[PDB]
Amino acid sequence: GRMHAPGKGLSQSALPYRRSVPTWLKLTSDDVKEQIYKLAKKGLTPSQIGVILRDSHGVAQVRFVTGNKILRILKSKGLAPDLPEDLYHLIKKAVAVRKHLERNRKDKDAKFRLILIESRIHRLARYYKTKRVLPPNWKYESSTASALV
Amino acid sequence: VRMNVLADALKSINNAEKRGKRQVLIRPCSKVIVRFLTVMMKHGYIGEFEIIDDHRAGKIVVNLTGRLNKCGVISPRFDVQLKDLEKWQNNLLPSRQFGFIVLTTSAGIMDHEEARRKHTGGKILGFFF
Amino acid sequence: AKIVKPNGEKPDEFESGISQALLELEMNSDLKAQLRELNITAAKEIEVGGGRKAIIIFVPVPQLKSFQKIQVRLVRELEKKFSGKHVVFIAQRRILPKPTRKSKQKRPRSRTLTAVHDAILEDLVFPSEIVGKRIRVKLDGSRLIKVHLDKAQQNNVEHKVETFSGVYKKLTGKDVNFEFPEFQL
Amino acid sequence: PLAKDLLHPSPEEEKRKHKKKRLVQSPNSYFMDVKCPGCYKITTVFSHAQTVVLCVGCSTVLCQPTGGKARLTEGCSFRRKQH
Amino acid sequence: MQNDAGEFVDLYVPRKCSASNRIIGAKDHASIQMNVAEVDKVTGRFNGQFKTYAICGAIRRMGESDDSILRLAKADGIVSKNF
RNA sequence: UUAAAGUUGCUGCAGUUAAAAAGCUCGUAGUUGGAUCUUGGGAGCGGCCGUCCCCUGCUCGGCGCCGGCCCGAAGCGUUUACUUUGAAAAAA
RNA sequence: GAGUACACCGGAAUGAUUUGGGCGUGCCCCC
Repeated sequence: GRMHAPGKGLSQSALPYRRSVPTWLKLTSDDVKEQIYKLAKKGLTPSQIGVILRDSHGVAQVRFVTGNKILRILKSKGLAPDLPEDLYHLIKKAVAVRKHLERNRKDKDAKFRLILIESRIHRLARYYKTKRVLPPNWKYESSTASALV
Repeated sequence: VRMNVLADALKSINNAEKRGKRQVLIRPCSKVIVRFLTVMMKHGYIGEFEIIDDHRAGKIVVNLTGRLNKCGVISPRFDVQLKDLEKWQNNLLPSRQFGFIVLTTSAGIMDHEEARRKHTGGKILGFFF
Repeated sequence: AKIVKPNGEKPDEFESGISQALLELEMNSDLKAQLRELNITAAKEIEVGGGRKAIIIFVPVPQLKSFQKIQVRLVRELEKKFSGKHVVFIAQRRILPKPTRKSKQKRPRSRTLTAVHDAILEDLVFPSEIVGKRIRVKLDGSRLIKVHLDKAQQNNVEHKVETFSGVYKKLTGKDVNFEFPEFQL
Repeated sequence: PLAKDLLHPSPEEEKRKHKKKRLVQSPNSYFMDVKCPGCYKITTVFSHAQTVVLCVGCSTVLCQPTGGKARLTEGCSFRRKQH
Repeated sequence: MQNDAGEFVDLYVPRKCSASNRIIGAKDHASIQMNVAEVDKVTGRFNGQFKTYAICGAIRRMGESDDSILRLAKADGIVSKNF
C-alpha cells in the first residue's frame, strides 16, 4: 500500500495493449514537439504537459508519436529544469508545513506530517544521489528554503 | 511486496489443485516458471498450459487434471552437490519410486534424475510429486 | 537502379526483374511523386503451403515510414502483375550474437533477437494490426504461436493467413496460426 | 466454477470486472469529437478531461472537470471515435 | 505394481472419480456410481446398454456433483451441444 | 555427559485464552528485492527420439599440396559465487 | 474563399461531356 499511510489503494493509469498511433490523429512528430516546446516556454512542467496534450490536442501520449519522453525531449533541447519536479513539490510542501508551524507551535499533527515529508525528501534525494543527477555534496537543510523556492 | 514470483505461483497452483479446480491463472510470469512447468509436462503431471502475452508481464493458465498431491518451492536457492543429492531426496520426497526435485544448472533447468545422469549439480528450486 | 545489396553481389534474375517492374509501375502510375529515392533492399521467392508462391521484399528501416503510405495500392498493382503470387513488405533488421563471456560497444535492445522477431511479426501483417498473442506449448514442449488480428479492415487480408504463416515459419522456424475475435470490435 | 473457460470469457464477464483484473489490461476510457451548433469547427477531447477546455475559435467552454467523465455543455453532439 | 516378472501385487485396484480424477477409498460411503442409459436414434427406445459414472464424496459434499455430471453427459454426447 | 528433547527447533518448536507481539509511527546499519538481452537449421550414426560438429577474433611453423588455402604456436580474451575436475594434501 | 453544410477548379472517367456538400471515415445536413 502507501509508503507512510496504512491505507491500501488501487487507482492509476491503464495503458492499452495496441502500441500504434491511431489513424485519426493527423498530427506529426514535429508539430507535437513544437507544442511541447511552447508549453515548456510558457512555464509548465511535464506533469501538466501530457495532460494538456491528451485533453486539447487529442494525442494519447508522447511515447508513440515520438520516441523520446517529455523529460527526454526537454533534456535534449536543454530547457529542462535543473531539479526534478517531484522533489521540488516535496520541498515546497515541506516549506509550507514549516511556515504553518512557525506560528502555531501546538499543532502536533503538523509536526508529524513535516517529519514524514522530510523522510520522503531524504529517501528520494538518496536515489537521486545514487543515480547521478545531483552533486554528492547536495544536502537538504531545514533553514535553506528561500533559495529552493 | 512480492519477493518471489515462483513461490507465489507454486502456492497458487497448489491451492487450485487441492480445491479441485480445472485451471488457474498466474499473474506473474518468468522464464524459470515456464521451464518448471515444462519439466512437469515432460514428466507427465500437468496438461497443456497457455502463456498469454501482454506488454507488461505474461500470464499462464495450466490444465490441472488430477495428478498433483502438492508442488512447492524451497527458498533460498540452496546450492547442492552430487554427493548431497541423496540426503536431500531421502528427506524431501515421500518415497524413492516417484517424485522429482528440480534444480537450476548451467546445462539446463532439469530434475534430479537428469542432473545425476549428466553428472552435475547446482541450486535447488523446488519439488513436485 | 533501385535494388541495393550489401556487398558486390550480382542479384538473381528474379530480383532484377522485380526492380525493373517496380520502376516501370512507378513511372507509369501516379506513385513517382513520392517514389524517387525510396529504394528496395532485396527479394526472395519461397513455396508456402498450398499451390501458391509468395514474394518477400526487404525494406530499409529508416525509410519504412515513407513506405507506410504506399502498401495500400502497391500490393494490388503487384497482384495485377502476377495473379497467383502474394507480395508482402517486411523490414530487414540486424541481429547481434548474445555477449557470451568468451567473446566492443553495448548491444541495444533494438537489435536483440526477441525485438527483431516481434518487429517481423508486426510488419508481416500491415493492414490488420495485432490484438493479442497467445502461445500454446504442446505436450512435447514445442510451441504454437497464435496471433489475434484486428477485426477492422478484415475483408481484404483474411485469405493471406497461409502465406503469412509460411513466410514467418521460413524466416523464423515457429508454427504460427491466425484467428479473428469479435468481442471488442 | 470448477470448469470455467478463462481463456475465452464472455464479453459481459470481462466488462463486469475491473479494468486491471481483466485477462488483458485495457482502459474503459475513450476519446470524443465534440462540436456545437454555434461554431462550425470540430475539436477532439478526452472523456476524463479533468481540465477546462476552450474551443479553438473562442466559442464557449465545452467540457467540465468532474470526478469521472466531463459534463458536456448543453447543445453539443459527440461521437465515439475508434480504430 | 510390478516385480521381476511383471505381475500385479496390489490386491485390488480402487475406483477413480470421473470429474476430479481422485480415487475412491474403501471406507468412503459418500461416493456414487451412477448409471446413465442411452437412447437409440432411430425411434427412441431402451436398448440395454448404459454409461457408468463415478463421483467422489468430496465433490458432492462441496456441492458440484450435478455440474460435473452435466459436463460428463455433454462430453459423451448425451446433452445437446448448444444446450 | 550424550540420544530420548520436534522441552533450544538450521532441517525442526511456540506468541487470542496454558510461559510469550514493544502503546504507535518514522528511521541509519543488517537482512531480502518484480519482468525482460538466445535463438534453430544443415549433414549423419540409427528404431518421434538413443548418439555426433558448428555458431572470440588477430608475428613464428608441418599431416601437406600444384606464388593460392587450413593446420600448430614465443603473445591476449569483463570481472565473482555456484557447479565438475586435477594437483598439493604426515603417520596412527 | 469562412462560414457551414456552401461557390470556383484541377487530377481522373468514358473529339466532347462530367456525377450536393461537412471532416468528427462514418454519421450529420440538401432533395
